[PDB]
Amino acid sequence: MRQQLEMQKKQIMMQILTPEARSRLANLRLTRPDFVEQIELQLIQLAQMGRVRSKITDEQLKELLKRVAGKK
Repeated sequence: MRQQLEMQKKQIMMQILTPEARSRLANLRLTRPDFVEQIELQLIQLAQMGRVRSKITDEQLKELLKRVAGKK
């Protein structure tokens, strides 16, 4: 029960997903709403996918932060 049952998560880790990436998004949710909203769209679609699409890593997410985050 569980663990072996499919488990759609580690599969992403093998493509470009880091424990920090997931925790990052949840972490940023309290910082900027912009990052999560846009990233979520691409993030939710990428991770939920099961072929060759994995959620963006904290590294790429960060760069995405500058992307999503307006100017200052």
